[PDB]
Amino acid sequence: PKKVLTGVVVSDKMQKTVTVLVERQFPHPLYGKVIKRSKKYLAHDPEEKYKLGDVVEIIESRPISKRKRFRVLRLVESGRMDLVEKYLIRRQNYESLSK
Amino acid sequence: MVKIRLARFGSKHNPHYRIVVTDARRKRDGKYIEKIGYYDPRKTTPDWLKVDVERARYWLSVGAQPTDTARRLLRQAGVFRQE
Amino acid sequence: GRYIGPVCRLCRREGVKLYLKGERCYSPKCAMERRPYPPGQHGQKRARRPSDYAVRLREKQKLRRIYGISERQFRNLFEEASKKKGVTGSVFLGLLESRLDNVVYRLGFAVSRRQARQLVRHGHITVNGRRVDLPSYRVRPGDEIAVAEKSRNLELIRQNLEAMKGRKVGPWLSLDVEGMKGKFLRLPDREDLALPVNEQLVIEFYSR
Amino acid sequence: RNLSALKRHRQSLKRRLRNKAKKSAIKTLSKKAIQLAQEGKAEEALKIMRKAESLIDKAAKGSTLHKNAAARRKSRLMRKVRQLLEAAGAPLIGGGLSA
Amino acid sequence: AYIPGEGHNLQEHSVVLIRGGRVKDLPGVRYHIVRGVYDAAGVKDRKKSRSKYGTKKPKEAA
RNA sequence: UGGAGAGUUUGAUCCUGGCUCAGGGUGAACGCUGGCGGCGUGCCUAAGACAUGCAAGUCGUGCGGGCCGCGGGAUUUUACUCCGUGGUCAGCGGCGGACGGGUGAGUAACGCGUGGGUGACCUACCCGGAAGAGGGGGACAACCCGGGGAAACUCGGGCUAAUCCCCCAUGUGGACCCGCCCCUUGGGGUGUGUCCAAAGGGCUUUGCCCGCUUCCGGAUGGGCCCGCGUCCCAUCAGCUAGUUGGUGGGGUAAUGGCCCACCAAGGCGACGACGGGUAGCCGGUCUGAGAGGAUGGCCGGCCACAGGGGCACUGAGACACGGGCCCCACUCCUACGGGAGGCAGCAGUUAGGAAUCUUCCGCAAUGGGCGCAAGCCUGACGGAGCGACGCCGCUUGGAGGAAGAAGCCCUUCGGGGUGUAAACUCCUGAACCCGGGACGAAACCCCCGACGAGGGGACUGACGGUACCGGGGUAAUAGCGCCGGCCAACUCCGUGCCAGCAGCCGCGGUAAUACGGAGGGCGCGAGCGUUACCCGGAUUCACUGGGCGUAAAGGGCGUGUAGGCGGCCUGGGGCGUCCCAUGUGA
Ligand SMILES: NC[C@@H]1O[C@H](O[C@H]2[C@@H](O)[C@H](O[C@@H]3[C@@H](O)[C@H](N)C[C@H](N)[C@H]3O[C@H]3O[C@H](CO)[C@@H](O)[C@H](O)[C@H]3N)O[C@@H]2CO)[C@H](N)[C@@H](O)[C@@H]1O
Ligand SMILES: NC[C@@H]1O[C@H](O[C@H]2[C@@H](O)[C@H](O[C@@H]3[C@@H](O)[C@H](N)C[C@H](N)[C@H]3O[C@H]3O[C@H](CO)[C@@H](O)[C@H](O)[C@H]3N)O[C@@H]2CO)[C@H](N)[C@@H](O)[C@@H]1O
Ligand SMILES: NC[C@@H]1O[C@H](O[C@H]2[C@@H](O)[C@H](O[C@@H]3[C@@H](O)[C@H](N)C[C@H](N)[C@H]3O[C@H]3O[C@H](CO)[C@@H](O)[C@H](O)[C@H]3N)O[C@@H]2CO)[C@H](N)[C@@H](O)[C@@H]1O
Ligand SMILES: [Mg+2]
Ligand SMILES: [Mg+2]
Ligand SMILES: [Mg+2]
Ligand SMILES: [Mg+2]
Ligand SMILES: [Mg+2]
Ligand SMILES: [Mg+2]
Ligand SMILES: [Mg+2]
Ligand SMILES: [Mg+2]
Ligand SMILES: [Mg+2]
Ligand SMILES: [Mg+2]
Ligand SMILES: [Mg+2]
Ligand SMILES: [Mg+2]
Ligand SMILES: [Mg+2]
Ligand SMILES: [Mg+2]
Ligand SMILES: [Mg+2]
Ligand SMILES: [Mg+2]
Ligand SMILES: [Mg+2]
Ligand SMILES: [Mg+2]
Ligand SMILES: [Mg+2]
Ligand SMILES: [Mg+2]
Ligand SMILES: [Mg+2]
Ligand SMILES: [Mg+2]
Ligand SMILES: [Mg+2]
Ligand SMILES: [Mg+2]
Ligand SMILES: [Mg+2]
Ligand SMILES: [Mg+2]
Ligand SMILES: [Mg+2]
Ligand SMILES: [Mg+2]
Ligand SMILES: [Mg+2]
Ligand SMILES: [Mg+2]
Ligand SMILES: [Mg+2]
Ligand SMILES: [Mg+2]
Ligand SMILES: [Mg+2]
Ligand SMILES: [Mg+2]
Ligand SMILES: [Mg+2]
Ligand SMILES: [Mg+2]
Ligand SMILES: [Mg+2]
Ligand SMILES: [Mg+2]
Ligand SMILES: [Mg+2]
Ligand SMILES: [Mg+2]
Ligand SMILES: [Mg+2]
Ligand SMILES: [Mg+2]
Ligand SMILES: [Mg+2]
Ligand SMILES: [Mg+2]
Repeated sequence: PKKVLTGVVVSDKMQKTVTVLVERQFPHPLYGKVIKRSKKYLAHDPEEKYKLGDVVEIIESRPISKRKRFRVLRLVESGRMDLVEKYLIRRQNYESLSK
Repeated sequence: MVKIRLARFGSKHNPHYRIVVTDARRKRDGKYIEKIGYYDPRKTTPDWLKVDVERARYWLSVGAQPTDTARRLLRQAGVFRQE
Repeated sequence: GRYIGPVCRLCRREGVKLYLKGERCYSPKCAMERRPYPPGQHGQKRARRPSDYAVRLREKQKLRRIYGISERQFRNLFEEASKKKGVTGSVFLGLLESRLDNVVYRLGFAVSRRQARQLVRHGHITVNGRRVDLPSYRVRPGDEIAVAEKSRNLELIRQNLEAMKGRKVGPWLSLDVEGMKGKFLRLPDREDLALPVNEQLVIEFYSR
Repeated sequence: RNLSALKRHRQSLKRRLRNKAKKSAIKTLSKKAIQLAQEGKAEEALKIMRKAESLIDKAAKGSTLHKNAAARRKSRLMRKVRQLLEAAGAPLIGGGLSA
Repeated sequence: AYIPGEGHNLQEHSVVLIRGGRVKDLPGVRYHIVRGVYDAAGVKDRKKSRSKYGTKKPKEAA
């Protein structure tokens, strides 16, 4: 099975590409507590159809660029700008950790 | 070219082979593809040679040259005996 | 090599009378009937309350010295009994009593385990017809333990097989006295033996 | 100190030489063909193309160009030619292209 | 390094094997010399723990 | 079927708490000691440098020669020349040299593990199935003639064969462009157009054997991609300009910023980017009641490397340990112009080091390359050699044998110990001597049959005159540590805070069970101790399983971001969770 993941488009700045943040969760190997973790995937959108906020599925794919190995299978639901806020703030916090 | 051959197991002054299918290129005692039998040349035990002939037949069916002595053991288990 | 050295001398020390000489360690002396105290200059002086360790040590030295076996071989047997199913105390004794050298002595062919050892070593014994010179050999049940036809004429085998005229043999053994051959019908339960040894202490000794 | 299968070295140089030439031909003729097609060329653009197609399939017979490296080159070539032709007039002398 | 034993034969260019084992009463002494090796001769007249100290079996009643 | 704790802070107590020990382990080393065998195991350091021999070739059934012989002819004039045949040499050509063997330097990486993906691919030899091989032409080494160099080698000229190379034909088929169907990433099909095949050799010679061509399928082996997993430092916090994406090319077997032109402004980071450190990863191994901790040596699997750095050629496959080119360093030759070399293959030498083997035997077996076969090659391998280095097995005797020798040691002077131990008496009979004597080996091959199935036949053993069997036969090695407590084992002398012991507590200052010796005792035993390292104990990094009022530990207090956590009722989804079946876990 070509791996199908699902997450949230958090960038459309590139041409024919969307960035998709994808959550995965699981027990911690020692401490057992279920923990979330995530990862961004660059996904191929040949028709710049998908935009900021969309939940999409993402599918394992024949390579399209360096580090672009996924295509956008389908829209799951639109909207979710809340989740994009989540990401964008987490991102600007970074500048408040320097010297 | 894949081969039915013998792989050496057992021990010093205690030879025990495995009739085995494997790529030619592979070291003699290394990863094989399938064990399809075993052979104890000193017949220490009443059962000193055994061969899954259905499987042997299969591997010959897909072009596997036996060792001359791999095929002597196979012959014996009526691998090529017909009708 | 197995112990080799003074014997009815731990007959002493270990408190109890151990039967390591057979004929004499049996009759107005295992040296023990004359001097029932430890060897050496201090032997007869108020013994000190023994430490839990001392106790457990002693019991295992007792059991081991009885069978004449070495610490390494004794130890491996214990570890083997521990892996195996069932009361690990008896099992060990099961295994210890399955040594050919012992069976031979249990069967009367020798008067001592030590002497039984020599019989087995020097080819005088045969398991299931085929002969066998390994004291450690595991006699399993069913096995016939004969004397070597060639060896029969010997004064020593004669006497011992003749003094087995009257004698009775453990419940796990049988013995055609004339054919100079016995059998190993099954392995002994703890109850079958009357050893002066609480194995619960031995298992305990091998716990730290 | 004289390992006689540095004969293999000798051979390699001769085979090298042979391949090297076969490929140079294919280059210069392909270039020639595409060049002709730039000026919208009757037979001669195809006539050449047609020669070069042969020279390719030929090279692929042996070790030179084996496979579909062959197919690749033919593909790149008789695409390029047909495209550059239809910039300007008809595929005159029908030569090597499916009607 | 500490030179263990009854007495010794070590002088200024001696060449010796070191083994580790602090001495505890002597600060900054974290190793012992091994006796019986290279130019540290083993302890003479030593009947008992002879294999530390490195002195061969004597031969009068043996 | 699995879980032990002790010593040490005080005058004493409880608690905290560190330290230390008892246990298991080893590719070891060092000391004392050392009898046998079987099976394992053996440069941890200098991925230092290397003498010498050996380590990948094979095919005359692809081709033509040279050289040394022998035989028969054309010849009866001895010049020329035809054929056959024995050695031998390379050359052309093929297939192999990409495997097998070595190593762990680098690598924190789709390197490795694990599970997937390839509509993004390749695969020589092998097996199956469909179809072919008809004309014609060319060159280059060998060989011959000349030239340069000291040598390594090299330049020029001339002839020649092939299964070497090329052109035309046939096109079962296949390739490409365009189109059309089906299918959906570049997967099938189909129509014009174009383009692409081939090699011969052997015969116990009209029919077989080895090959050659194109195509489809299988088998094996691989490439690429992806999810997840994979050590330490945050006293490394910001990193990036082929950078991130795009369009069009190039390159590949194939995807891809792999590379290039142009365009856009992007990509990554506290869920730890960037940097530094350290390290081949794994199956496993050691430890542990387990959870966990440590580890990756043997063996198997993958990677990476072949004096250091780059590079491409050939080829199914290499950017190629024993192939090529260039640069660097080191060694050797040199007629000073130039060359030669690469043991991390097997042995072996030297250096370093606490320390790690024979310049052995054999292709008999297994496996591998070429060969129709015979065979040839094979330091892969099978064996043997050496090291108690480890594991297991075995010996140094067995039964009698005194109120109890002597010597040595205690003593309360009566006695006690070593001690059935010895001496001595029977008994057995490791070593050693005599005899027989292996299994491992039935195939390749030859004959019958048909070169298939089946049957018959012959050869073949390094280990080895070994294992094993039979006859004879000698009482025939014991050591090391420990005895204050933890911990099993106590006394006499010597010694006097000395000499010394010492794992921790601590012993020694004239009665020391603690030092040294004696006797005696305890423990293991061809070993026993030591040092070093891992886990254990250590519930002393605490998930299982700990703590923070005074023992170490609550941030000086707030506000609040990310994050973590979330009251009661109903319904939907089924991500976590649970269950069944199945693939995988070599
Ligand atoms: N010559 C002794 C030493 O050899 C060392 O180098 C050794 C290593 O390169 C390699 O030895 C390997 C070793 O790497 C690796 N860990 C495997 C195995 N342990 C050794 O094996 C090597 O030596 C043994 C005999 O000692 C041989 O039997 C073996 O075939 C050989 N490969 O081969 C060399 C020995 O063969 C060092 N160069 C240096 O200290 C010194 O040369
Ligand atoms: N698809 C995921 C996999 O990514 C891996 O690469 C990832 C990991 O290697 C790495 O991330 C992991 C992180 O996921 C995990 N939660 C923490 C871990 N420390 C990180 O690891 C990183 O740091 C460690 C330590 O410095 C290093 O080994 C290395 O630099 C890197 N792996 O960086 C990448 C993203 O996390 C695999 N190498 C690759 O096989 C595969 O692509
Ligand atoms: N140490 C005292 C205080 O602990 C406080 O928090 C802790 C306490 O409130 C409380 O801990 C309790 C303890 O109160 C009370 N004495 C009984 C209980 N054994 C402890 O419980 C804790 O420890 C046990 C294991 O021992 C665990 O199984 C349990 O889950 C855990 N809560 O729960 C917290 C768990 O640590 C504060 N951190 C602070 O006031 C201070 O640290
Ligand atoms: Mg006494
Ligand atoms: Mg060749
Ligand atoms: Mg205090
Ligand atoms: Mg005190
Ligand atoms: Mg404590
Ligand atoms: Mg050996
Ligand atoms: Mg030749
Ligand atoms: Mg290799
Ligand atoms: Mg090897
Ligand atoms: Mg790093
Ligand atoms: Mg395949
Ligand atoms: Mg021709
Ligand atoms: Mg010429
Ligand atoms: Mg050809
Ligand atoms: Mg057709
Ligand atoms: Mg043609
Ligand atoms: Mg492209
Ligand atoms: Mg490294
Ligand atoms: Mg624990
Ligand atoms: Mg690890
Ligand atoms: Mg290199
Ligand atoms: Mg090529
Ligand atoms: Mg390489
Ligand atoms: Mg080499
Ligand atoms: Mg040295
Ligand atoms: Mg061979
Ligand atoms: Mg062979
Ligand atoms: Mg006796
Ligand atoms: Mg006799
Ligand atoms: Mg005590
Ligand atoms: Mg001492
Ligand atoms: Mg005194
Ligand atoms: Mg002491
Ligand atoms: Mg003393
Ligand atoms: Mg032993
Ligand atoms: Mg712990
Ligand atoms: Mg806890
Ligand atoms: Mg605590
Ligand atoms: Mg405090
Ligand atoms: Mg406060
Ligand atoms: Mg608040
Ligand atoms: Mg919040
Ligand atoms: Mg809730
Ligand atoms: Mg679910």
